[PDB]
Amino acid sequence: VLTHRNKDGTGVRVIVAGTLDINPDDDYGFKQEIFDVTSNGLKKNPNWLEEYHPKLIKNKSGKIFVETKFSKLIGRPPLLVPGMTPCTVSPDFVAATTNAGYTIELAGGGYFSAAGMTAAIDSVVSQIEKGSTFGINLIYVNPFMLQWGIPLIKELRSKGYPIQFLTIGAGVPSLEVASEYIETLGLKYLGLK
Amino acid sequence: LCSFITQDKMFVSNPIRKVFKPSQGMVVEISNGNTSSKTVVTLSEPVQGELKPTVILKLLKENIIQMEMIENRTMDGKPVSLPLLYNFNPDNGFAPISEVMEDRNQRIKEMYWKLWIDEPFNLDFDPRDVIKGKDFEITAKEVYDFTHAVGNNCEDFVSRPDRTMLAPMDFAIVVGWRAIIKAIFPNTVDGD
Amino acid sequence: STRPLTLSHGSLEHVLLVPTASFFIASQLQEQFNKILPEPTEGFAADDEPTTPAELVGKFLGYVSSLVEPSKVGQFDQVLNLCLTEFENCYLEGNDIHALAAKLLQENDTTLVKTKELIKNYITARIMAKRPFDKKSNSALFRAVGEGNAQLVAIFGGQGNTDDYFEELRDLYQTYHVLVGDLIKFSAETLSELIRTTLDAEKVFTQGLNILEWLENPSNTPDKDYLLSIPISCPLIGVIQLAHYVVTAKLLGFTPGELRSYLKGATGHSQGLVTAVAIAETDSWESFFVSVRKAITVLFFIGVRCYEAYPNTSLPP
Amino acid sequence: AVLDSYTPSTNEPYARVSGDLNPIHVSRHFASYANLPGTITHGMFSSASVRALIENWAADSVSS
Repeated sequence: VLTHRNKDGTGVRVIVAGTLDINPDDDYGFKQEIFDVTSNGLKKNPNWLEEYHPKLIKNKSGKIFVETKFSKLIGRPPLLVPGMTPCTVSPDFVAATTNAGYTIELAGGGYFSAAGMTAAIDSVVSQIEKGSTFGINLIYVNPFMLQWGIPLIKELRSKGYPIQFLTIGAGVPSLEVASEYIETLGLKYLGLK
Repeated sequence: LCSFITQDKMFVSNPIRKVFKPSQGMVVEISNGNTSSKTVVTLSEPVQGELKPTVILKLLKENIIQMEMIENRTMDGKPVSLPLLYNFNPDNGFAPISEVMEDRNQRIKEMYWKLWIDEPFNLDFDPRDVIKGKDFEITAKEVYDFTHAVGNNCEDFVSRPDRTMLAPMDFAIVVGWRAIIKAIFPNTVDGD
Repeated sequence: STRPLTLSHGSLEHVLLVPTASFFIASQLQEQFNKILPEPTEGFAADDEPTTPAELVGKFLGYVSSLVEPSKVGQFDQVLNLCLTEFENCYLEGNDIHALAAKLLQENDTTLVKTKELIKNYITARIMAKRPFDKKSNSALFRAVGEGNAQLVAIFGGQGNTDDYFEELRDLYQTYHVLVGDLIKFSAETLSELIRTTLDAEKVFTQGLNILEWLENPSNTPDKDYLLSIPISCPLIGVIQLAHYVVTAKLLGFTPGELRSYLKGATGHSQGLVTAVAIAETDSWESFFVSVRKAITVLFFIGVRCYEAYPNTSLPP
Repeated sequence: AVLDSYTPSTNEPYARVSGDLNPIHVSRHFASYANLPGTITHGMFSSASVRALIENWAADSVSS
């Protein structure tokens, strides 16, 4: 185990040969692997360099993309303008940035009621192209915004709004609070800070 | 595999994915799978006992996915079909498939018309104009069929010796159905 | 060669003398059997519990039978045939199981349900032990009718004698399966045909006529209300009657016609007339089935056509 | 009175008599495309089915 924690990310996989126990992490392996017949006896630890190697890849229109776990999902460059209050509040700039083909988070910080943000989200949509998308940044330390916001988001997705991810700033929700966001809101992915 | 479709900036759940969701009895036959432009997946389900084509998925000219949605139980036994059209576009990796909206309600209306209305497909009525139906003679057996269909064992509707057969007030719907339903069809009353 | 073995329940024993190349498999059965027996209680007076030594032997007799086939040879064919002979020789004084059942009712611990059990067991056992019912039996009635101090007349029943007619068909199918299985299945199938064969017969059988199904899974049997309406109740009643004829014939050691010969004549009441006619047309087993076809294919048409003529309608509550 | 009713095994029987060939009630793939719980029973059936109950028990089976 000592040598294992020395090597971790490099694809070496230590097996403790003298103890038949169980590792909750599969960090390493115990006496069993040395003898197992199933493909269950051939485990390997991950090499991050290989596993998470950046790559390039081509559109049919022949665009090039920096292929990573992220962009592979989102279908755009692995780069984003994070939600920012003064800056990302403007529907104009979130449109422009998203129209330039990049992921941007509409700042919750600048809105104070479902109605006022509904105003912007609809402005953003008016300026963004067909089939395009953006996201919303809400603050945990602001239980008021979080109270008209989460609903406004869910009510909006139900109507089929192009807002397909939520990021939460200022803190990480608890398991039951997060689980709520995930299953309740119709979101493609959730962003934690 | 694409989870979502597009409709005018709005994102719907993928209808193709929906319609092909597994279940005992359905059978999918992909033909010419290895060459893209010619592939034709075909869904066949048990319809009134025997198996039959329900859905037909292929490409058309100019990158247009088509989901032929087929109804086998029709007015004349000759299957009718709803042409659902989807724009495929590889430049939007995230939402390649979007639905051709221009005239979507019209296609759905046209198929309902063939199933309900024994007339020519004309959606040019004034919603304010009276709709005349058709004359309708109540056969003794149309009544037997209807009563037994809804399960109405009233003796007033069963042929008995020395009594004329009566028709259930329910039967009014059988007579007026075509005159009534026509009323939701005009173009000025555009509905899905 | 004999080596003791006890069939056991509560305070009820039955000692069983066992052959040599046998007491092995015999004891094995004895043990497995002992497991299934519900716990003894207050003179074994429960519903699963054998009342008497006789009933118990029938129990074990039926358990062993459950593990045999007539087609392929088994390893218990040895033991079964032996327990048969010891049950016969020990508990039947030569008469019929039915005579024993009556004795067990009258004298011993009365249970109609247990009686039926005992009977199911013996007939069932015997037939699966490749040991049929072909040898004229000493029915004191049939002996005396045969001599001349008696004469028989077959009378056949009609519709409306019972609320639950279909029940009688169950008890028949369930109890004497080894004797009647043929024509139940034969009828169930031949009626199924009449319905394809016929134009709009299908419309009359609103809930279908899967007789075999309803028999197997009581759960699936339609209402008394469905079962009682003529199109299905006429044919079925007849099958019940035919079925009874057969248990009487088969169990006497007679052919259908041999039974019929002892009769001064026959007659039915209402719809029972049909089977009486058809019964007298009867000769040999091979030929018995066309006779059945005639009978039930008449009843079927009586049922289907008379229903169509005047079908029941809602009673003003 | 409180009465027990049942919807039909299939919807084809009602569709045939009534002229409502709406696939929603008969073809699973249409029902599923419209996002319904299944092949919904004809609302019209329930109308005539319940009515029959009212007719029987409230009017003493006097159609009139």
